[PDB]
Amino acid sequence: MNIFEMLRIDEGLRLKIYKDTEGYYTIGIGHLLTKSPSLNAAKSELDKAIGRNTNGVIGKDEAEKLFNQDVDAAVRGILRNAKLKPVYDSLDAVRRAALINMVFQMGETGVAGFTNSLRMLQQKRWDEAAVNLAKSRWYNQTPNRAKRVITTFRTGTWDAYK
Ligand SMILES: [Cl-]
Ligand SMILES: [Cl-]
Repeated sequence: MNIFEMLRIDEGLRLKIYKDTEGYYTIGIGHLLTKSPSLNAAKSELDKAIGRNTNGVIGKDEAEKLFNQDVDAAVRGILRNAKLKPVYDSLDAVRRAALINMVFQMGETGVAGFTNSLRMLQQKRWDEAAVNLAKSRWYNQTPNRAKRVITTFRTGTWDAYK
C-alpha cells in the first residue's frame, strides 16, 4: 500500500463531472473543480485543467494525470507550511501518508487548523490524537473515511485499508 493506492480507495475514480460529498463539482480521483453552483463554470475549469475541450468527460490517463499533480501539490503544500512541516518531519512513513490524505481532502488550511491533534501527533500520543481528531465536522460528515485515516494514525499500519 502507498499514498496513491490509499487515496484511490478513498476518493474512487469517475470519468464524468460529479458532485462530491459537499455538493461540489469534481472529476477523476477527487479533483475538486469549483465550489460554484454552475455546471458551466465547472466545464470551463475542467477544460482549463486538461488543455482541451472536454465536454465534461475525460479519459483514465487524464484523470491519473490530475491525480499525480494533486498528490505532488499536497506534499509540497505540507512542506511549505510552517504548521504542517514539523508534524510531517516527525512522523514515520505510514503516518505521513495519513497526513497527506487529510490535506488532499481538506486543504492545507483546514488541516493546519487541527491545532490540538497536530500537537498530539507530534508528541506521538496516538490514542489521544485519535480521540481528538474524531471531534470534528470532518469525522461527522465522512465518518468511514475519517475512521480509516484515524486508524492509520493510531496504529501506524495499513490495516484499515486491507
Ligand atoms: Cl489544475
Ligand atoms: Cl465516509
